[PDB]
Amino acid sequence: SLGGSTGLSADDQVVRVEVAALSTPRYPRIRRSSRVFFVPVSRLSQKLQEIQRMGGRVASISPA
Amino acid sequence: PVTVAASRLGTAAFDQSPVELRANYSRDDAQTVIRAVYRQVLGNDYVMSSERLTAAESLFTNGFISVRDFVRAVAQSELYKEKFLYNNFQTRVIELNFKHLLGRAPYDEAEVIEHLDRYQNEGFEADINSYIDSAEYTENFGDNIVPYIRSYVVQTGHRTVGFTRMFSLQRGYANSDRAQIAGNASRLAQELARNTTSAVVGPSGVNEGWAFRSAADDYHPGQSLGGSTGLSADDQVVRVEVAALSTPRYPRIRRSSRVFFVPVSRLSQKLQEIQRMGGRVASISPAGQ
Amino acid sequence: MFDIFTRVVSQADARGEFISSDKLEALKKVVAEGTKRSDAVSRMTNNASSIVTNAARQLFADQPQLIAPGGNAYTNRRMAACLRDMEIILRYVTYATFTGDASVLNDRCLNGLRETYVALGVPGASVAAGVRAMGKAAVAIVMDPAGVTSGDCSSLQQEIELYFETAAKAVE
Amino acid sequence: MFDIFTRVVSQADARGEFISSDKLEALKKVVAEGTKRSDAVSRMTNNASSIVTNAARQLFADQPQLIAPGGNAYTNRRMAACLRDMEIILRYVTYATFTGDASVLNDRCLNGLRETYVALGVPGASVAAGVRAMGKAAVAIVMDPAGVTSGDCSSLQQEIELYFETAAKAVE
Amino acid sequence: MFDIFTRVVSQADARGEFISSDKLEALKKVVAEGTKRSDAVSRMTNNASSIVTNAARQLFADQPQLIAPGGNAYTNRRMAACLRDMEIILRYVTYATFTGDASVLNDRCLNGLRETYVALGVPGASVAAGVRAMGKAAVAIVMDPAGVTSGDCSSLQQEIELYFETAAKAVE
Amino acid sequence: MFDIFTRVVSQADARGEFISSDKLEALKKVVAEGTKRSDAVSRMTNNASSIVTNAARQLFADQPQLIAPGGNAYTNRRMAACLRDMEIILRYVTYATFTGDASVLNDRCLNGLRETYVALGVPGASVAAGVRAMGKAAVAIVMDPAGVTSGDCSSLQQEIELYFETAAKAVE
Amino acid sequence: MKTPLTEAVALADSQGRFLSNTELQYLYGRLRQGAFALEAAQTLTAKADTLVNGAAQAVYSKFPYTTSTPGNNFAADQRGKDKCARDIGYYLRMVTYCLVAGGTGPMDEYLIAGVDEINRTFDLSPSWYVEALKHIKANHGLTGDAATETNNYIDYAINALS
Amino acid sequence: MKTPLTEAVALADSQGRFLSNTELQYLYGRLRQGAFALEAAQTLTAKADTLVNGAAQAVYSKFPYTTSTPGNNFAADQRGKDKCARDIGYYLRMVTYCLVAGGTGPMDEYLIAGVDEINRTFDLSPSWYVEALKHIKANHGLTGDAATETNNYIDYAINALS
Amino acid sequence: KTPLTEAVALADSQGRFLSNTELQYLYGRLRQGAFALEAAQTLTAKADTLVNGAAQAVYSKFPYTTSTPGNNFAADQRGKDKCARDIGYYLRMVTYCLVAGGTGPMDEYLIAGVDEINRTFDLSPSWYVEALKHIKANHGLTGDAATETNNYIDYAINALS
Ligand SMILES: CCC1=C(C)/C(=C/C2=NC(=C\c3[nH]c(/C=C4\NC(=O)[C@H](C)[C@H]4CC)c(C)c3CCC(=O)O)/C(CCC(=O)O)=C2C)NC1=O
Ligand SMILES: CCC1=C(C)/C(=C/C2=NC(=C\c3[nH]c(/C=C4\NC(=O)[C@H](C)[C@H]4CC)c(C)c3CCC(=O)O)/C(CCC(=O)O)=C2C)NC1=O
Ligand SMILES: CCC1=C(C)/C(=C/C2=NC(=C\c3[nH]c(/C=C4\NC(=O)[C@H](C)[C@H]4CC)c(C)c3CCC(=O)O)/C(CCC(=O)O)=C2C)NC1=O
Ligand SMILES: CCC1=C(C)/C(=C/C2=NC(=C\c3[nH]c(/C=C4\NC(=O)[C@H](C)[C@H]4CC)c(C)c3CCC(=O)O)/C(CCC(=O)O)=C2C)NC1=O
Ligand SMILES: CCC1=C(C)/C(=C/C2=NC(=C\c3[nH]c(/C=C4\NC(=O)[C@H](C)[C@H]4CC)c(C)c3CCC(=O)O)/C(CCC(=O)O)=C2C)NC1=O
Ligand SMILES: CCC1=C(C)/C(=C/C2=NC(=C\c3[nH]c(/C=C4\NC(=O)[C@H](C)[C@H]4CC)c(C)c3CCC(=O)O)/C(CCC(=O)O)=C2C)NC1=O
Ligand SMILES: CCC1=C(C)/C(=C/C2=NC(=C\c3[nH]c(/C=C4\NC(=O)[C@H](C)[C@H]4CC)c(C)c3CCC(=O)O)/C(CCC(=O)O)=C2C)NC1=O
Ligand SMILES: CCC1=C(C)/C(=C/C2=NC(=C\c3[nH]c(/C=C4\NC(=O)[C@H](C)[C@H]4CC)c(C)c3CCC(=O)O)/C(CCC(=O)O)=C2C)NC1=O
Ligand SMILES: CCC1=C(C)/C(=C/C2=NC(=C\c3[nH]c(/C=C4\NC(=O)[C@H](C)[C@H]4CC)c(C)c3CCC(=O)O)/C(CCC(=O)O)=C2C)NC1=O
Ligand SMILES: CCC1=C(C)/C(=C/C2=NC(=C\c3[nH]c(/C=C4\NC(=O)[C@H](C)[C@H]4CC)c(C)c3CCC(=O)O)/C(CCC(=O)O)=C2C)NC1=O
Ligand SMILES: CCC1=C(C)/C(=C/C2=NC(=C\c3[nH]c(/C=C4\NC(=O)[C@H](C)[C@H]4CC)c(C)c3CCC(=O)O)/C(CCC(=O)O)=C2C)NC1=O
Repeated sequence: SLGGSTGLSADDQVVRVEVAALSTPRYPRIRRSSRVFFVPVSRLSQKLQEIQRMGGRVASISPA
Repeated sequence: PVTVAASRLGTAAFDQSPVELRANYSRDDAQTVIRAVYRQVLGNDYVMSSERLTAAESLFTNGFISVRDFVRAVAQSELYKEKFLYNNFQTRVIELNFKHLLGRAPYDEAEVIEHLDRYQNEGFEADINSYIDSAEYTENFGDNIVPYIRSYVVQTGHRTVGFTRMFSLQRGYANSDRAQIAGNASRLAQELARNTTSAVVGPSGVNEGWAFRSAADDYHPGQSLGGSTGLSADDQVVRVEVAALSTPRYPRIRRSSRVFFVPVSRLSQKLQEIQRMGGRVASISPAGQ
Repeated sequence: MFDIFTRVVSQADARGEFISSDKLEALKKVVAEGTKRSDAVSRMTNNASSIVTNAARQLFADQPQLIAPGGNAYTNRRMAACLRDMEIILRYVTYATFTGDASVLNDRCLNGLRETYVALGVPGASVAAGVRAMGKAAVAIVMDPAGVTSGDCSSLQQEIELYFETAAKAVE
Repeated sequence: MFDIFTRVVSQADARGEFISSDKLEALKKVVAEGTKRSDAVSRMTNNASSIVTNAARQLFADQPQLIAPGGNAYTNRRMAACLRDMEIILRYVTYATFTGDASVLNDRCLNGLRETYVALGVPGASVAAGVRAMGKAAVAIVMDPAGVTSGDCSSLQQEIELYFETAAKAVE
Repeated sequence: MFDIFTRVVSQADARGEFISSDKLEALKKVVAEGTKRSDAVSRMTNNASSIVTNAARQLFADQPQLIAPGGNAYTNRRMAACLRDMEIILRYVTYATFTGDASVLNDRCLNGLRETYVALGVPGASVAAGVRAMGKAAVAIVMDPAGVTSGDCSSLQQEIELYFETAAKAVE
Repeated sequence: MFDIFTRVVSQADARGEFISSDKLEALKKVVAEGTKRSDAVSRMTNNASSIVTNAARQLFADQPQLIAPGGNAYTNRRMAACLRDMEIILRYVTYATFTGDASVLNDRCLNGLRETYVALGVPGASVAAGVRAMGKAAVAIVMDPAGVTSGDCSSLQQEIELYFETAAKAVE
Repeated sequence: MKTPLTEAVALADSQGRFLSNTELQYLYGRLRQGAFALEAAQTLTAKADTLVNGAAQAVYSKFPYTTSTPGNNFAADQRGKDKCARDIGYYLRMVTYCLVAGGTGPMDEYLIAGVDEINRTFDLSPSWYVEALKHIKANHGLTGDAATETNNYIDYAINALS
Repeated sequence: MKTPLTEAVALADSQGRFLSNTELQYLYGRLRQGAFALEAAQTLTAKADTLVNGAAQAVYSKFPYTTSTPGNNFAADQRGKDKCARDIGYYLRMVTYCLVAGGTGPMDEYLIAGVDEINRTFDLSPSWYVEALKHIKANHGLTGDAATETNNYIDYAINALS
Repeated sequence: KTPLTEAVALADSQGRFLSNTELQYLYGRLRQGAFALEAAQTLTAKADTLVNGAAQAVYSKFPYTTSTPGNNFAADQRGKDKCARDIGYYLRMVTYCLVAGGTGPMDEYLIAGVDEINRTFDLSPSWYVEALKHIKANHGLTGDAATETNNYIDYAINALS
């Protein structure tokens, strides 16, 4: 995770959640199922609730 | 998607399909999406290179950071605070964040408590996060698409209100969002708590009565109480709004823009009188009966 | 948002006193006829889409200038937009008669129906006549029982008639 | 946004000439009393929350119709909203006396205070009386020294008095 | 958005009949002169940026109060904003003469040019005089042929003259 | 993020005891030399952009394959990208020597410098040699006094030398 | 505004569908609740004055110090006793509205939104109203489905209160 | 979190600019604060045991009932007294870190983030720690700029606590 | 860029009251101003000789701008007037930048689009660079005020190039 907290603009550390198996979750109409995201602990709860509400299974979580 | 008098409402410029960031975008395609993000989140405000934030932008051009997180990055930026959080009123800042990030006008007073309450409890940095981390956000454009105005389509979940409140929010295409007629004041915050909507006006030239703004002191409701019992005419009544009244002069006219309520039978004669004052008509909507 | 129970609650909170006994008897009458609210909402939601097509049928037999080119309902896109408008109007009527309070229909249609219709150039007269004919057809399918156990339904008839006239004077 | 230094800069740029010497002497006086700006801002930010509770205390001893049911400050949610309004009003007063210019308070409260208060139905009279009592208590805690080295503070007293009257005629 | 072909299509759809033969002869004339549309758009897009600097040159030789401090075009940021405004105005003129219809320029500049210029405090007189001088220079570079095969170009001259007067009475 | 004061705080919180007296004497030494931190940061931020051009100068005199077509720094866009990389690297060096802790530079460059440089195909050798030459030039402009009151600066020299070697073994 | 009819309407609004049969079952459940909830609200309104009076006296005996020490939250003199009894009467009236509305919405909107915040800024203790609600749920003395539905609302207020 | 050097760095990061002279003045102000803040933290660490001991005894005499009634928040037996004295020692140590860091950041991160929430779910009262901090700010007995800077931190903790 | 207003913008973004960090920020601003005002005074005293020597030094620094007839260059006397107006503008921005305590007057009034107008007018920023070098050589001050002004001047140089 380049910059650590610069582009994320929250000083707190980055959790780097990787999600797989996403299929017609909502309207975003995403191109592939498995993607890797960079989230900080300040919004990690929101994105995790979003990931599970979409229909995705997180495959790995590794602090970068 | 209007297509009848689309010229008149100014939403003809927002006709195009939204921009989509591909899985492996080129550098030029990156720059187009960056220009779209700058134009939408800052409301067609042009940017100087000293305020370009090229460092946060390069991280987006890599692809390690998503488009939606770039939207977060420009709203987290200090220039957005200086252009929008700082000069405007905080309720007006909430109003602007509804256009900039969600892409639509607020629907009620409950959203303006939730974001004011949130501002006092946790800060602007957290408030912006609450706009972007929303189901209403993530449905319409999850990660890849730029924010864009969705209010002109019903989108299965619009209340009626946001269509007409959006035209109070944005004017035209050429108009820069920092720079409007009212300036510092918030148009919608008067409208929200009374739960009322003003008449839709289009932007200038195409319509020449654009100058009309409802007075803050005088509400002037649309219906005017009884299909004109008091005006004493048998026919239905329309609301009429005039933009300027400059021919009449200072001792005759205290305020250029006023609202008249007329029956249709006397409509022609009052319109002729307005044209004799050199006044150009903003809006005319059916009022009562 | 506002239900008739919550209507009584908001009145009793604006007064700030406990609820009167006779109002509670009125609510006992309401929960006694809640099955008839269910009967009516089920009946007209069963036939709702055909009611929308029949309302557009009478509207387009009545006013051929809408189908005529240059008319507001002329184009295929605008025709689908028309059927969208009527369908969501009948949907909010079903919402209101399910809740029992017109506040849902008012607070989610009264605000911008007239506004969109004067801003677009939509003739509000055709929507008013169409929602009137749609309301007549809705009362026609609700009131007559087809294999349904008999009862009086005049209060419900008054209720959906009031809901459709609020829609009609909403669009005008 | 606008500081008194930036106020002088904006005047000198609107004129487009260099700054006058006597205005620079006034700024020398300002930086001579900047420690007293620090003294006052520190003193009233030390006691700010208790000042908010005492202002709400005198307001709710004065006007019991607000606590009374149907009143605007009646409900628990609206009561927390009241204390929110007073706290952020005193916060912007502290911002203005820290900056030295009323432009922060004006440009971030004058615009929509009256607007929200007429749109919601908030009685502006109670907020005006409350910010007046809060300003009196703020001058009371600022002016009296408790173990503080002595000096004159009449200019600061005038400054926060002006800030609270701008707040009072902001809400009215 | 609207091209002159699509203009004819929208007229023929509002009438709802097939297109008249003489209108199709007019379109045959249009496609006969499409190479001259190409000639003109290429010529003035070749010289466009120098035209913008020369227009700002005559404007700033004419009105020195804009360069003068306190003027609206005084600051470096506002000066770049001025050149931005003129460049995108000439850009939409090139869009309109490429399309052949003024609808692009109208629907993307007429709406908020006057609006931004009265809201900011921009003197619309200077932009009107500047777009007039820019239009004169544009006709000057378009009409004269430099190694170009000869022909008549009066209709194109009328077209860009009309486009620049619509811009001039847009900003006023 | 982490300052040397906050470094001492985080050590004393991980131990969970109060801070030792000798560590506080070290912090007294630090605040005694804070003006020399100011001297150095001001000096090299005065000359920073010319240092970036001179570092690119020695790099492009050294390795002409980068300018050569097919090279990684060949194109104008990639050349501006190179100067961007060096400028923000020197910027984070200035951040680190202003804070006094390398945690800012580490946590905002160590993570993805090597990663981007192997993922793009960027030769990390040239950036390592360039940041080494840039660090030598930075020590050269920091250490020599030009009209500056004299003093010892060996600890600062060691500090920025360590910062540039952490950058050099960051990119490798 | 937690009302199962309105929550069903909000759900079908978010889906954008017409009325489904799930909503018909939702209406059936609301009628089933109300068919005893109205009579329970009736006997609660009959008992309410004795309930709040015994609850205030029981909280005063539950902690003697709020009667004892002169303070601003505590009931040293009689005006604090009046404000205290006003608060428990407010609580029980919210319970009755919560019962008659079929959901926790009157409770939620009118108490639960900022109760701990005003308890923080006024230095109140929520445990006072906790033991007050415990005395109320011990004192109403009802049986049946209505009794435990009211008890469910009361311990919901207790759980959200603490 | 809240260090004026790091807040300046976060500001210049958000602007994307190099170091400006505003940051040089910010560093000057931080050195001016630290030049007495370090000695104040020294004498606080010297006094700390007597401070927390007198503060615990003063809070116990301030409310006799927490010693009196058997409860889970209160110090009926000696383990609650130990947890109580641990809490005030935690408070004073946060004050020392808050002083030595030059800002409210150690206080903010380590106390202020969820103090009222654990006071809610454990049924504690913040006024106990309020009057404890009042006894500490009465007991440290210092003079000068360092004394009032520490007092400013203490009443900041009081205001955010209540 | 004013450290008081930057502190206010920070506490606005946090949503907190005034902290003691802001009190230290005010202390630093007073410490800067206590010589910045006198430095702006002597700069305003010296300003005409400064811009005159700077214009003449740039004219001797590049003879060709006097030589060739061009639109950016000072062939005739009107270009000399516009050139001297530009350096006087620069030095006045320096004085405002000094008296404001930060780079904000410089930033807003010059740095936002200087390279863009230099691009579209075909100016060269190095002219104003060597002009500012002559100014920072010519003001002849000593002390904290001198180097604070010199810091502002080389900030303008670095952002200019
Ligand atoms: C949830 C509450 C709600 C309602 C009711 C609503 C109505 C609504 N009706 C619309 C259009 C429309 N409504 C009509 C209506 C008609 N056609 C006619 O000529 C007749 C007079 C009438 C036939 C029924 C037509 C033609 C349009 C499209 C107008 C256009 O293309 O500009 C539009 C413009 C957006 C679009 O193009 O789809 C909205 C937002 N929006 C809402 O959010
Ligand atoms: C695509 C259609 C379109 C147009 C045309 C457009 C114009 C536009 N011109 C603007 C400003 C401007 N326009 C001028 C114009 C002038 N300077 C003068 O004094 C002269 C009278 C005139 C010289 C040509 C100036 C100075 C500004 C900046 C105003 C300010 O700083 O507030 C702004 C304000 C935003 C900014 O700061 O850049 C917009 C949005 N926007 C659009 O979206
Ligand atoms: C959606 C799946 C579903 C349906 C249909 C349903 C229907 C339903 N309608 C009922 C009663 C009734 N429903 C009606 C309503 C009507 N009768 C008329 O004559 C009018 C035409 C019409 C009103 C528009 C009446 C009159 C009664 C019996 C007495 C009364 O409660 O008013 C009852 C009570 C006992 C019974 O008659 O079976 C049920 C269960 N419950 C369900 O779960
Ligand atoms: C940063 C500048 C700023 C200010 C000042 C501001 C005020 C503000 N005060 C509000 C409400 C309020 N203000 C009060 C005020 C009072 N209660 C009374 O009855 C008295 C007359 C007065 C006691 C002090 C009340 C009760 C509400 C809630 C109104 C409602 O529930 O509709 C609201 C409505 C949102 C909400 O529900 O929280 C805003 C936006 N907003 C801002 O962005
Ligand atoms: C926030 C942590 C902090 C504090 C408190 C602080 C205070 C402070 N107040 C001061 C001076 C002063 N402050 C005052 C202000 C006042 N005296 C009065 O009698 C009035 C009641 C009150 C004004 C409301 C006066 C009169 C002086 C000395 C002469 C003067 O500068 O006016 C001085 C200058 C020398 C000194 O007296 O110590 C300091 C350092 N600096 C800090 O960093
Ligand atoms: C962009 C790269 C490009 C260019 C330049 C281009 C030019 C072009 N201009 C043409 C004709 C022409 N173009 C003109 C236009 C003009 N002559 C005048 O005297 C006026 C000054 C001027 C109009 C402003 C005329 C008069 C003709 C020939 C007859 C006619 O079609 O009107 C033709 C037709 C045959 C020819 O003359 O070569 C071409 C191909 N095609 C291209 O792909
Ligand atoms: C804040 C911390 C941070 C750093 C340091 C950073 C570096 C960074 N350097 C990059 C590219 C680059 N870096 C170089 C570097 C060089 N040219 C060479 O050949 C030499 C070996 C070296 C000269 C110095 C080049 C050429 C590119 C462009 C690579 C490309 O076009 O794919 C890119 C790819 C994005 C772009 O195209 O601009 C990133 C993200 N990003 C960050 O967020
Ligand atoms: C940014 C605007 C600004 C500047 C420049 C500034 C400088 C500054 N450098 C100083 C001291 C000093 N600065 C240095 C640093 C150095 N001397 C050397 O010989 C080395 C070459 C260099 C270290 C790289 C030394 C040695 C002292 C005096 C003794 C000491 O504190 O170490 C002092 C203390 C008293 C004085 O000498 O004036 C100031 C005020 N303050 C400011 O606000
Ligand atoms: C509809 C739901 C609802 C509730 C429950 C509510 C409570 C409520 N209780 C309050 C105060 C108070 N509450 C008490 C209560 C007590 N002290 C005691 O001795 C007793 C243990 C306790 C009785 C419960 C006291 C003494 C005050 C005033 C605090 C003081 O005087 O400063 C206040 C602050 C305004 C005021 O009275 O003066 C509110 C808003 N408001 C609401 O809208
Ligand atoms: C670094 C800052 C920091 C603080 C201050 C802190 C406090 C803290 N105090 C706690 C409990 C507690 N706190 C008390 C305290 C008291 N009861 C009394 O008699 C006294 C009036 C009061 C002494 C202050 C008691 C008795 C418990 C345990 C509650 C119980 O036993 O169930 C707990 C719950 C975990 C536990 O001890 O068993 C925390 C987290 N934690 C932190 O990280
Ligand atoms: C407050 C800060 C500020 C500055 C500095 C500023 C500069 C500035 N210099 C300009 C032009 C110019 N600048 C020059 C300058 C030069 N040619 C020479 O011989 C010399 C080397 C150089 C003297 C520096 C010339 C000759 C022009 C007019 C270009 C031409 O005549 O076409 C223009 C274009 C408008 C005009 O004068 O006619 C601006 C905006 N504006 C500002 O708002």
